[PDB]
Amino acid sequence: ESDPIAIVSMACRLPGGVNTPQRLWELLREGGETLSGFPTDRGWDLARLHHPDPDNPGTSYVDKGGFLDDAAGFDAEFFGVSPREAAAMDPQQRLLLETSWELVENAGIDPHSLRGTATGVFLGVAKFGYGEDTADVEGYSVTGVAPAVASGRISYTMGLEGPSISVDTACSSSLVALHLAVESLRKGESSMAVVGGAAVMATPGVFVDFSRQRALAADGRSKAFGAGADGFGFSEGVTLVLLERLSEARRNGHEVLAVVRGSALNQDGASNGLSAPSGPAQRRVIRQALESCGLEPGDVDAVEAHGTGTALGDPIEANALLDTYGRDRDADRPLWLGSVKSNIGHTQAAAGVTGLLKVVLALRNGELPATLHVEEPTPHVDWSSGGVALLAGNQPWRRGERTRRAAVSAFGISGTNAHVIVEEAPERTTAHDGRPVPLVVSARSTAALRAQAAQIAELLERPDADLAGVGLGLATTRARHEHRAAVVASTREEAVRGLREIAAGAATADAVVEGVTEVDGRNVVFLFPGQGSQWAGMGAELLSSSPVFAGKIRACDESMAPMQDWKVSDVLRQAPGAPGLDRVDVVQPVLFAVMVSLAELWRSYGVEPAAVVGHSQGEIAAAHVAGALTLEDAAKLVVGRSRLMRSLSGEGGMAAVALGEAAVRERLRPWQDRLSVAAVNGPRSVVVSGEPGALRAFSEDCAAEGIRVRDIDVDYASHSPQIERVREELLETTGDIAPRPARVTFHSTVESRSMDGTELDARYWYRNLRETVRFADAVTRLAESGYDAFIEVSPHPVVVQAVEEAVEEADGAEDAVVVGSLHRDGGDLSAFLRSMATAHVSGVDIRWDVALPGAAPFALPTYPFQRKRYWLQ
Amino acid sequence: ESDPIAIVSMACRLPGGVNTPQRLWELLREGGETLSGFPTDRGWDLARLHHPDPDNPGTSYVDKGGFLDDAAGFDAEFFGVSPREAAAMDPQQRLLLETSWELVENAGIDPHSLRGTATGVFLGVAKFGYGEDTADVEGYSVTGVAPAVASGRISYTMGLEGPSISVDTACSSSLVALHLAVESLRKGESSMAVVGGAAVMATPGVFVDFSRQRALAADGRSKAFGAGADGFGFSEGVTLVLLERLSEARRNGHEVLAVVRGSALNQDGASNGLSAPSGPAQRRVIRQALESCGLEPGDVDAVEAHGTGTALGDPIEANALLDTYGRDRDADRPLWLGSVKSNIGHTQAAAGVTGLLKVVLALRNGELPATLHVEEPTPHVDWSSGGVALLAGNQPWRRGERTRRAAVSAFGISGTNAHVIVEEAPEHDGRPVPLVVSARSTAALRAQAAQIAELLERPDADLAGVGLGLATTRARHEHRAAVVASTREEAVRGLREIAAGAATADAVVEGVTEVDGRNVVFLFPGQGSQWAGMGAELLSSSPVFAGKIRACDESMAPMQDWKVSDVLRQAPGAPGLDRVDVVQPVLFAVMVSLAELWRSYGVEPAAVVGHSQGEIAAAHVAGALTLEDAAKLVVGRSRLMRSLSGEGGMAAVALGEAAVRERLRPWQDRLSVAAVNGPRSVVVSGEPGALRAFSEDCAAEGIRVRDIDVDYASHSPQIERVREELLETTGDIAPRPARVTFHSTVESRSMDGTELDARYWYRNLRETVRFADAVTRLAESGYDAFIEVSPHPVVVQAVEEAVEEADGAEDAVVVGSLHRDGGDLSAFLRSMATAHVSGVDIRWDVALPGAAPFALPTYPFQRKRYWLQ
Ligand SMILES: [Cl-]
Ligand SMILES: [Cl-]
Repeated sequence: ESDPIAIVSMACRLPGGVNTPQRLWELLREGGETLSGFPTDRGWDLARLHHPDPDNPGTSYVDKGGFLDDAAGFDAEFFGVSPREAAAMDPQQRLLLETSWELVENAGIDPHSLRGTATGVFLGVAKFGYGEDTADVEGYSVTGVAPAVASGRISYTMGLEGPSISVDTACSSSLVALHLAVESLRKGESSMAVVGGAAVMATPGVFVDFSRQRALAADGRSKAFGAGADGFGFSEGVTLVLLERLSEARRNGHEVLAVVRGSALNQDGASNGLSAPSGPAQRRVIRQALESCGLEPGDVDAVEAHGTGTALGDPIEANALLDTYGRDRDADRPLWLGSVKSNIGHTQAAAGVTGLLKVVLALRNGELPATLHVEEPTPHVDWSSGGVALLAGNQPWRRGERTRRAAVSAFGISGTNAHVIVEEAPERTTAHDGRPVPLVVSARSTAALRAQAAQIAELLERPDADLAGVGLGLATTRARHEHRAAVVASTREEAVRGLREIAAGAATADAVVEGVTEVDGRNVVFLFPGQGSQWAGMGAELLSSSPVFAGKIRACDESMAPMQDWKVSDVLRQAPGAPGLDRVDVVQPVLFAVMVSLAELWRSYGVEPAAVVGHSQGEIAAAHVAGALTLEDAAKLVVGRSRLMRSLSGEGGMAAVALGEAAVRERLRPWQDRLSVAAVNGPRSVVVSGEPGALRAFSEDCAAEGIRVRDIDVDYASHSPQIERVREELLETTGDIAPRPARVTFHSTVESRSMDGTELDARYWYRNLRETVRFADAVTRLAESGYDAFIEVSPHPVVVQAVEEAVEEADGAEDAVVVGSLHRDGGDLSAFLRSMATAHVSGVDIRWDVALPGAAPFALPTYPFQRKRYWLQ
Repeated sequence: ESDPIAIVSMACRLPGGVNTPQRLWELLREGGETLSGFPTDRGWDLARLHHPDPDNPGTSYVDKGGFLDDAAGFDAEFFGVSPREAAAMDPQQRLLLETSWELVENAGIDPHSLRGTATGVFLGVAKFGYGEDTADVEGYSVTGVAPAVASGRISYTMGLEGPSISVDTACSSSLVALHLAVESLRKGESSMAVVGGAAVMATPGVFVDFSRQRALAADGRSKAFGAGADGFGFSEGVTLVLLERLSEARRNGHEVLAVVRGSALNQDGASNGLSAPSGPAQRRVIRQALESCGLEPGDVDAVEAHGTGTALGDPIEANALLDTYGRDRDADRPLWLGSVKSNIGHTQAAAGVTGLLKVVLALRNGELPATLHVEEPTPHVDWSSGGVALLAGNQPWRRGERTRRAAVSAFGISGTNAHVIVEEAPEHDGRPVPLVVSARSTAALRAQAAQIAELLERPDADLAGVGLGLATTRARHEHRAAVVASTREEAVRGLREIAAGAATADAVVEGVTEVDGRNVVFLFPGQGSQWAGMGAELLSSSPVFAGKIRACDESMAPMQDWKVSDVLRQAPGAPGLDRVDVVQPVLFAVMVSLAELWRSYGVEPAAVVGHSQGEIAAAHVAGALTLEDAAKLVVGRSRLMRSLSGEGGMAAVALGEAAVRERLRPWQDRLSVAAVNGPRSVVVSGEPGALRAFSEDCAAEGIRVRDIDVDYASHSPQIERVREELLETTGDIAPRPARVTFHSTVESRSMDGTELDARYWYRNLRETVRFADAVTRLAESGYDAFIEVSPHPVVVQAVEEAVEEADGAEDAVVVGSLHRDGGDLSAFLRSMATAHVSGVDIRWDVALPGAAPFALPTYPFQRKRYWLQ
């Protein structure tokens, strides 16, 4: 067995529009062909290129061949490559960047997740003369055509760290690569491998050279094992497979298309010419392939041959099959023989791995396609004698009792031979609907995002299969790029409706969020506001749709039970008998629970705060979330404090003033029954606190002068001298709370610095209660020191504006996110998912798979490349 | 750790005439350089090519580089290449053909012994634009530049049958190549592997290219880890090593130069820029090397750096070292660091294996050579405190205490990296010496002789060593020559003589053969070849000979008084060669012993043939008769001819048979025609009166009849008179199926051993020896080499004559074995030489017991210019 290697993904660019393994299966299955005239768009002097006489120098006797449809197109911004470098790059490299991205995308892996891993690269490639003719301080022009860079550049671009090797063994290049990668894998030197070949003809060089030799079919058809075998027909290809040991695919959960069971390489040495095949040599590689995995010939159902259609090489190839595979035999199980080159020509370095594509595609589509141009088999072989049988039609090849196996052989003109044995993979709607599902798309440009939304738009309306799978597939399975957009939708018509809006550049729409970011992650600050953000709705829908949130609400009710007789879930529910949100000593606990429970919900989706900050009593919640306070000590505090506030009802009062701290401070000098400056929240937002009669007189006092003062709905003057008289009951009710080390940076709005959780004494909480809360300064200092994403953890965003203000004016922060979490006519799961989208799109990562337990990833289309023509004269 | 891969051999073409590993060592020892002007034989437009401002399109600001001496020169006939295919071959491919040839020869292997073997070939190569505008029904101009054909062509021409892979990883291609080879060896997919790389710049392209980026050292000196590091300095090289697993190299007796302990490959990944080096990546590749072979950093003594002499790459490289090998280190045994490129430049695809060559030569010579251009080490590194110490001067590095280990690192511009750990290897005559030389042309034989004569003057020399190595270590080609010498002075005389292009001393023989193998006939003549002293020096010498002689002496012991041993040494009062009853048994015993000598040396007859009594040694040699039975016969019929003396005579007539018969009718007392030996060679036998008359009628028509020194008349009618006792005396013989074909000259047909009855032996004695038309018949059924196994050659020209009048051989060879005053082993060797030199193969090692093979020079290629214009 030993640890057998899986084919985990595939990708191609082949002649005729075949830019997808699916499109190649459709070609094989309709039994079609992709020959076409020489390309009109590569600069070739087509008038002078053609001449019927082989011996005529400098010309080709064939004007048919297999060519890629737009070999010059390339998305260069996508690959961080400039217009000039692109121009200088061989198409072989450009198509490999595209193909290898497709290939990983195809295997259901976010490409970015291979960054830094021992992923390796093994390629067949050679120069065709793209460099040559027309004469770079960056040396784009040596690096753009070097075969060694074709490997390298895939690694550099994708961040891979395994071996990257380019191999030239001619028309076996890609099977040799496969063989090297298995070993690399077999021995742990590579964890996955990208394996293949590229061949894109820059010049008609190969046509002219081989016309000299009379080596080309006149038709341009590669008639494998047919009576007309005429010569080669050359084609272009860029084909790739992704390999991983079977054990490792399972453990990561990657779908396995097939299994490389074994393979062999050899050389046929002293043949009848450097040029010519060797039948003994072929018999030998075949036999050594079978033995290297423990198989006997009988175990193999089909061979996808080298089959070039060369008058001399087909008989040699077939007889060698007849001498190995054909020896034993049920006269009712012959070895099925065909070749891709009949469909799509000879793709040179991409030849052998293209052999694989067909094989793996036959495996998974349960049948063997026909080979073409075989109305009559070549007369130089005994066919109906011995057991090798051309695939004149397509045959069933279905999962049954008998294991399915088939082999690929490839044999270059330098004489190095490969033969790989492929085996079917071992054998293989888990709940869904109702419920919100986030759809996030991204792309490296505006045009790409619009396209990316539109192809997902059209996927979802294919009623086939649906909502959360596309959701999960989008989240765990595509890279997250700079341009992001997100739809929260619970119904597929809803979703396409909003992807369309995105595709259409028509921006807005309610549950549709768009954004742009250059960080792929940030330093997150959770901000816990004071009272003011409460609504009678608050946590209801959440309690019934979210186990994590009801989790904490339930824990809080548990911690608070000895301190009161009403319970938060009951107030959140508005049950008959619910205390109502009028009395501070109900509000402040309820809010603590809510704020603290949301913080929890955020952490569910992997958002961990690097710091917290809190406004007034909000610091208690902040403090519990950094973990400086157990839930019981937090509750003790929040309840002790507010029960007192409720005793002080009528004794004092508070107001917001549309003015700066200093102006307010000159204004308050005639008083002391009202040295407020309770709170400073921004330049035009300052709270003032003290005896009613000095407040009324001071506030009225600037209705003259037209300075805005709004009164805050509160029955007491906190952060003022009118607080001094509850100090003892407080330090009493609440001493020997036991504060601990903070897991998270706690920046205090009272002390105006980071505070070890150990300093969060009962005396500190008194100070909180007693002193001006320095809210704008806190936020400002945090933005000065690098923090990037400011998230208000409340029922309604009361401090967002204040945050946008403090960030705005602070050195270097025109790249920062401020977000709330719930609003008044919009608390509930999808509202919250909307906040997270809003945070996501400006750079904060969320683990969306939490919103989708049970869901299974839908296979998605690949990146929407935004191509431009690159090509030199 | 257990059975890693031995490097058993080394080969190179580097700049400055550096065409031999030891010349490479000469260079590292003297701390020399190979910088030179741009070559004037490659068709570059030198006048326009060079210009000091980097910005200027089309040009280089550098005018110096490392280049080969004869990049265009190739011996195409040697490799079976047509002068057309050759002009069209990338120099990279031609040099790879030559250096791979040398590599195997450097190993002490006959490169023909690898034909049909699983030897694999793993090379770094890339296209430099050889054909790209000169401007061919054979495909020579396509196959001639294909990177894949540079490996494939090695396998095609040497009959090698393992994987042959071309690999382009840029600057690390060779080390990648190495890694892949080691894997294929470790898993038994190849038995041996040729590994290395090739780089030959056909066009100034790289120079124009890396000028435009100011990447080139102004100077062109690759100042690795130097203060004044300036950029690359490019060079050409072709460099190979021969790998194989320790255990195989021990089985075949291949000398192990060093050991590839451990090895790893990785990638920069997403670093600072596609062609930029990554420190983190260098750290990880080092640590994977160490961890995959069970070593720890402190177990390594030296590092052969990628050391390109770039201002930006060296500190990165050195800090990686300083971060893995130095970190912990003893103050006292720090890591020695140097780079071959200080010496010879960046040789590109070949850079890695060339570093590797450096490392091994350093292993063989017990020292680490100095790195150059380090008067002041770069200050961007911190040599100050700890582990890394630049090889400012040569350092001793000898076998002994700790195992010696060094690493070679290599880092391509494509970001693929390589770190490989190399460890040290584990723990006369007075007599004649045969020296065989061979080559593919006569010019080349003269050169090979020439170069071996030079070898043999070096005080030291060792005749038998050079002999042992010429014989067991080199292909045997078409043109062949041989000297049989007992001293150095005389060997040199002989070779010099072959190299002079004319003339023979007896000790020297030349030949041209198109076979490397013959179908041998052993011929066993009769009375005539006897000479006093015959066996002697050979008894005292050659025990194979003495043993059979002794074996004959037992056999004959119940049958006579005298020892055959005694007759050769001429013992006081020993029988003497004047009477048949001695002469016959002695010749039986000598011929039979000589036949065991030839077989000693691996010459096994495919048929034997006999003249009259020589059919008895024939029949024993073939296995039809035991030694006892054959002795009964030889003694049996010798004894009846002493009792027939003076009764008859015998005489050669120089006339054809038919006409001899036409003259024999009036005397049927000579049903002579005793023997027919050729067209003017017939033997007559009978009553002495009758013979006198016939002779006197002969003389008198001017027909020459001489008389034979014999007193009896075998094959005559007089013999009917003794048939009696012959059968009584000679029955009880048990013929026995023979291993080897017995072509009878009595009956003229291959015979079947078991027909060799007493009654057949009587016919032998009575009927006429049809010797000519026996040999002609053998010659026509495709037998090819005729060895007269006798002590003087008595049928050789009769056999020559018979062979020329037979369709088939323009080309047979006929040699004898000894001569009258050339008995002795060195006479016998020059006899085998003569036969060898025409295609009979000989196990010559047999002549040099206990010798030790001596390193030789490689094939002296006869090169012509090939270049496209
Ligand atoms: Cl066979
Ligand atoms: Cl590290």
